[PDB]
Amino acid sequence: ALTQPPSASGSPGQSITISCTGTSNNFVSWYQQHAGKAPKLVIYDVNKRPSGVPDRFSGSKSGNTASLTVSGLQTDDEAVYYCGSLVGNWDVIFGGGTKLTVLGQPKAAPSVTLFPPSSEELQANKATLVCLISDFYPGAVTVAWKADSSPVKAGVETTTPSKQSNNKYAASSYLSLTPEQWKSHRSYSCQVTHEGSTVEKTVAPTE
Amino acid sequence: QPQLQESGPTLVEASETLSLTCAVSGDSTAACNSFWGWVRQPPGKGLEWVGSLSHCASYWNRGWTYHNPSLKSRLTLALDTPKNLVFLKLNSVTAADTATYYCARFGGEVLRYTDWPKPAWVDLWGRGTLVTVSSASTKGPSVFPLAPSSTSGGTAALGCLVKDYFPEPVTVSWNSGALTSGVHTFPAVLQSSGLYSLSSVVTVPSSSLGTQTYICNVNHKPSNTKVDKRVEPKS
Ligand SMILES: OC[C@H]1O[C@H](O[C@@H]2[C@@H](OC[C@H]3O[C@H](OC[C@H]4O[C@H](O)[C@@H](O)[C@@H](O[C@H]5O[C@H](CO)[C@@H](O)[C@H](O)[C@@H]5O[C@H]5O[C@H](CO)[C@@H](O)[C@H](O)[C@@H]5O[C@H]5O[C@H](CO)[C@@H](O)[C@H](O)[C@@H]5O)[C@@H]4O)[C@@H](O)[C@@H](O)[C@@H]3O)O[C@H](CO)[C@@H](O)[C@@H]2O)[C@@H](O)[C@@H](O)[C@@H]1O
Repeated sequence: ALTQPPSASGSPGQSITISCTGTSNNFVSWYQQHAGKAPKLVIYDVNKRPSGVPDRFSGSKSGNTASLTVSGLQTDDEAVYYCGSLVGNWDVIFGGGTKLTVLGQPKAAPSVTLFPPSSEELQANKATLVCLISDFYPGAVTVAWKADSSPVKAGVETTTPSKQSNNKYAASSYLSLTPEQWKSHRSYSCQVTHEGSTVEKTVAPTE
Repeated sequence: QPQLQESGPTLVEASETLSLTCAVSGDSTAACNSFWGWVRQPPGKGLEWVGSLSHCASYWNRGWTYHNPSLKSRLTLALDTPKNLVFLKLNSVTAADTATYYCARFGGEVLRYTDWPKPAWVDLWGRGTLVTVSSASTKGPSVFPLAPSSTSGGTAALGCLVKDYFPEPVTVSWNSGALTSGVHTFPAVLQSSGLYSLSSVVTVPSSSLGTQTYICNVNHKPSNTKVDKRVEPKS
């Protein structure tokens, strides 16, 4: 599989490189996807540009690592970038995508509020933990959940960050549990990773 | 420049068949320069290759058809070159098939090749069509309070959990629109049950929790439902 970092950022006019490991051949491509729009091919065959793609986009490859470089970032370059490749005889796979932010305001750490299941929802025989994340920039976070100290993967739904009225970003994440498993642990935690920082909030049924 | 335009149903019940048509303009599906196929993208996730095909035969076949191995047992691709149409058929859909489906033209070592053509990259994308897999019927939401504590430096977050409605959209206001500052309503999540949920949150001064009433107003026009839910501090 192809591995991309979740996000990267630079200021207008700077140069930035994002990488993609696992490319074992020269059938490498890169795609630009603006929010709400279809992807667009910007690099093919490691370093070829389709007609109309500015020369400030350039591709390269070293070992099993392909790289896309954008010289002189413009605000229009803000998008999610995917690497693609041929694998096996004739299969196509894509990387997980890198959210590239062109910095237009100070970076801001997120505020995290973790709501336990409401009494009303528990009386309807359901239990949902609500982790609300707000006031961060760039608009890219990783959310992980823990029961006591053990990581939890099943029952998690997370929204893509969307802009607030103050133009910072917010996101939400949900952990769906039965009332029994909510009562059976000592605590639950929502961990939000943003840039080089992780914020964790904890709730307990005995609160 | 060439254009790809998808069409077909955007709501498919679970276990049923998902069928999509793509109309190609400005290029020939009968020419041998490209493969034609599909890429999909679940909401909020990455790109996933579906497959592609070509009707340009070698001397030992009638064409080429490549499938994503995890979809092959359910997947059928087709071309109608006189009408310049690309087809997708996917049986027994589950929630994991909810995605934006993109019609796609593939390039690579296609016109000339050794051993077999290698369509490796998508050089032309359709606009995409979001197909939702859900057996749900129209259903109004259940609204639950996200109560504040009697939270962080003089201000308190509180909100509403809008659960298990169908279809979209739901709109949320606070205090019949009298409270807008510090309000944020989040995008909906499609749960594995086939129903949507979202949350709305507002930050207010903690000193107001005892004197000011906070009510979220949830409007679900598809079911002609409105819900006002009083959000009161925890006890
Ligand atoms: O990237 C795909 C796959 O690659 C790796 O897995 C290996 C792969 O090996 C396939 C095969 O390759 C080599 O043979 C090459 C070809 O030689 C001959 O011309 C002929 O035998 C070919 O057979 C095809 O054609 C005949 C007649 O035309 C058909 O009757 C027959 O069913 C074959 O048809 C398939 O292949 C053609 C292209 O060759 C397609 O156009 C056609 O639509 C059909 O494709 C379907 O089935 C494929 C599986 O066979 C599948 O990949 C497609 O997506 C589609 O569903 C012959 O192909 C030799 O090395 C030979 O020994 C190999 O078997 O597939 C094997 C099974 O998966 C696997 O064991 C090999 O290791 C892996 O990377 C894998 O993960 C990846 O998906």
